[PDB]
Amino acid sequence: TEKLKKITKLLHELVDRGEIPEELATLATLLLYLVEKGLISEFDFIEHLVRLAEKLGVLEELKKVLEEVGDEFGLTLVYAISLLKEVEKEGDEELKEYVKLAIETLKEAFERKNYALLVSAKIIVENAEEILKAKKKGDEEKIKELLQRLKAAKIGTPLVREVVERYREEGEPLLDLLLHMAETTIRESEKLGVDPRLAAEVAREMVDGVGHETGETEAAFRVRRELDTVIL
Amino acid sequence: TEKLKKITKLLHELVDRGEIPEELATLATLLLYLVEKGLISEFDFIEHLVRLAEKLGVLEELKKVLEEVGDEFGLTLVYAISLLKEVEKEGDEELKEYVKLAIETLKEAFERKNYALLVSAKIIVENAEEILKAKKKGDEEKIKELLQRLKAAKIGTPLVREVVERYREEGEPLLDLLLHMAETTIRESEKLGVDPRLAAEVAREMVDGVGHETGETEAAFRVRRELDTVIL
Amino acid sequence: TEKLKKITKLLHELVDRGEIPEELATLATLLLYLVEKGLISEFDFIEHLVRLAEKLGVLEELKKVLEEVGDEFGLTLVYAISLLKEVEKEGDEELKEYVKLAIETLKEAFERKNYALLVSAKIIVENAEEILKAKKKGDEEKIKELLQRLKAAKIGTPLVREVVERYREEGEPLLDLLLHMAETTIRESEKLGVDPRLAAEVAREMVDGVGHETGETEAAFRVRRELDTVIL
Amino acid sequence: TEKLKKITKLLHELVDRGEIPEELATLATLLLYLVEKGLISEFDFIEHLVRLAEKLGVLEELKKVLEEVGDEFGLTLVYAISLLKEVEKEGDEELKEYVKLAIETLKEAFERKNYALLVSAKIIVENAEEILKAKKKGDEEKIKELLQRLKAAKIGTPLVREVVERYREEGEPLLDLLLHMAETTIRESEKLGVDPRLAAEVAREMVDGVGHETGETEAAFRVRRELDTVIL
Ligand SMILES: [Zn+2]
Ligand SMILES: [Zn+2]
Ligand SMILES: [Zn+2]
Ligand SMILES: [Zn+2]
Ligand SMILES: [Zn+2]
Ligand SMILES: [Zn+2]
Ligand SMILES: [Zn+2]
Ligand SMILES: [Zn+2]
Repeated sequence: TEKLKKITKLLHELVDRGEIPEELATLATLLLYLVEKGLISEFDFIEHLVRLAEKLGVLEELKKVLEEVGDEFGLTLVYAISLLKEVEKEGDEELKEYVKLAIETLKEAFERKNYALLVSAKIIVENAEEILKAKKKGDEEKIKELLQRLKAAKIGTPLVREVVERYREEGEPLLDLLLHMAETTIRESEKLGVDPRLAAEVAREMVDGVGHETGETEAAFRVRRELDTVIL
Repeated sequence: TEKLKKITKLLHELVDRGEIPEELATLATLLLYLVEKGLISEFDFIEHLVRLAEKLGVLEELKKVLEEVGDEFGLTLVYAISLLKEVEKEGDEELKEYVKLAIETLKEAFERKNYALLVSAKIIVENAEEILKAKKKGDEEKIKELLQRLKAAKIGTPLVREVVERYREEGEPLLDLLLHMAETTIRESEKLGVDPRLAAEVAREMVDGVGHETGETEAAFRVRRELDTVIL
Repeated sequence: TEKLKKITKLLHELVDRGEIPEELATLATLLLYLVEKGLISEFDFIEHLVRLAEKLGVLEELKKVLEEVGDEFGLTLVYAISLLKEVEKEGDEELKEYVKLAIETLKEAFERKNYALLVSAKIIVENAEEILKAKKKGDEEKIKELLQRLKAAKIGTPLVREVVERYREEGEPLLDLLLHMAETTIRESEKLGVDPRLAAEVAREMVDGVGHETGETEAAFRVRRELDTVIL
Repeated sequence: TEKLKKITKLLHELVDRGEIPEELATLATLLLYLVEKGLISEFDFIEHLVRLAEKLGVLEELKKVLEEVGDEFGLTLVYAISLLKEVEKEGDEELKEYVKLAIETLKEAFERKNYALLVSAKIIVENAEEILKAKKKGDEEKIKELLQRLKAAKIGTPLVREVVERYREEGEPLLDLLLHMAETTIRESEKLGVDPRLAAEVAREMVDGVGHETGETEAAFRVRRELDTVIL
């Protein structure tokens, strides 16, 4: 709960010298008590903080605080909420589904700080953000490529969740499950008309995330090398 | 943090039976959590309490609570804030500087409950209060005498801070440093045209404060006797 | 300080038999006392020596001395200073920034003889020197390629500094950090319009430097192989 | 020799960024070698530094360096040299003798860092400086008083030197020698027409200096009390 304590401290400091109003600091204090009292989760803390920041239009200061404390989960949640609000302003359904899946995966990661679902959600949100940028830019090829990447991410997310879950206790050989997950992702992605290229790089990023989360990167390195040979 | 807990308890009790409004009690609770969570200092607690009391015009009840709990640091801070507000209403610069120095010394004392800077700040604030009383009374001799006392206090405050700091770890003989500080205060005060009288009593009060803070009063007693011989 | 002692000895010998004047040898003696007295750093020694050599126009003899003693840090500093002077004569801003970054990295390396920042500074200075040669030659394609290499070096320099710092005490698996740094360098370099080619070779040289500095080249060898597969 | 090393370091730093010229730093280096080689004394070091500073008109920077390092002997020597130069410009013989005695006592103190002769020299130089200020001010009473103080200092200086020397090894009871020295100073001073007042305060300052140097201030405190009773 050190990140939450630092966030509360920095929000006080900010509210002490002008900047954000007092309501956000009071909410930070109450939620910091409730968490570590064992009555809510960090996801509810961050969600309430982001909702109040959006209500008061002070989200930039909250972003700066989350960068200063050095939190990736909360920052990704902030980006997800802002992107969802912007898409709701736009009103496009496929990005609605994409961001809802990203938020659900973010919540599941927040439950236990599982880095792989964090990687998946990060991929989804950054590709969606690039989609919105290209919407005003007007480069259709790039938006189609980003939709291909997002389809690959949607296909892979249950697969990476399952791979991590099985490796947790079942005891298989990570590299074998990593290779099977990557091949399944490629096959299912090409079953949707998407090249076996950019989906390959999506699977590569997710393999890197699995290696980081599982604490074993040599197997992730080997699967990365085989995928690099495959794209050739 | 027992004083803070008692202050919070008494503020509840007061807000329960009419008297002060609820906002002050809620702030007391939040700050009592933040302190003893290790995120702010007692100075911020008291400063916020006094600011809200001034905003709601209920400062007298806060004064009564601080007397009931038996706190001198908080009470001195309350007097300093009220005197600063009154002087700001008046608009006189020298008392502005005097009260700002008093508040800074009060903060430094609050950092570790250092009794000597508390004595210095108490001297400054009481002489300033007497100055404001004599302003409406109209006795110029007394106001000049109080300005002399305040100049002596300003000269002595860095000296007493340094004496306490050196005695803390360096290991000199308190009485020697006390005598040197008193003589330096007298010399610098008479360099500003002020008698070697009332400045002598200011140095005597500060020597008493140093003796109380350092836990050794026999050396303070001896320096008091030598200063009493000096004023003769 | 053996290199400094040898430099002082060789400068005496040179000044004994004509060649350089006496002022440089006297400065060498004084700075050799000050260093190893613990009052200045080797960077100040070399900087003063180079400044005097430039003032007296005897820089070639200092270069020969630095080659004879077998010092790479001092020689790179000499090249950096000469290149900065030549660019100041030319008056081009981007190479100004490039050489200033190179000099700052050289100072940081000199602080503890960190080989990786030495590699980065060497890359920057040699590409800048090639830029100046092509300026009078007049081959625009080569100058654009060298600017691409310098942009890659600028992007990578904080990354390599951070990788070395983290590996020093944090305890990660070098190869993983090396791969992440290389991929980040490639992505950021292609975000600036630069191919993923020559930037790949820049990252390869920096990976080799990291392997040399960290005392572990097998991981550097593996990352080199993966980057060689990537460029395919 | 830590003070000398710090002085040399700070002089380099100053000469590095403009300010003082290089000759002073080179002299500092050479003298810092000679001292701690065991070939000259700190008095020669400071005297050469002050002479060069006066020659180059950079004495203020040397004063700042000596304050930063925290040296009282060197600073007093600087004041003595500057005051001697100013008096030589004026051309008055009695202050010539006064400052020459002060400089000789300063050298004797520098020989072994004897604090009592430092106090005596400090008294002489500050009273002489006040004499020069009053010369342009034109207050004859003050100049006569300062001459009385200087006569008391001249009378007392051999006495304090002898008292310290005897207490060093002979083994008498300091307080007895302190009282005898003070009484002899008062008697000899009143034999020259000077009140038994300001000479009493001169003897009091010298007694304080003896107490500081000898490492025993309780006897100095007692003699101070008896002298305070005497002036009554
Ligand atoms: Zn606050
Ligand atoms: Zn299998
Ligand atoms: Zn109640
Ligand atoms: Zn003393
Ligand atoms: Zn020779
Ligand atoms: Zn990794
Ligand atoms: Zn230098
Ligand atoms: Zn006797």
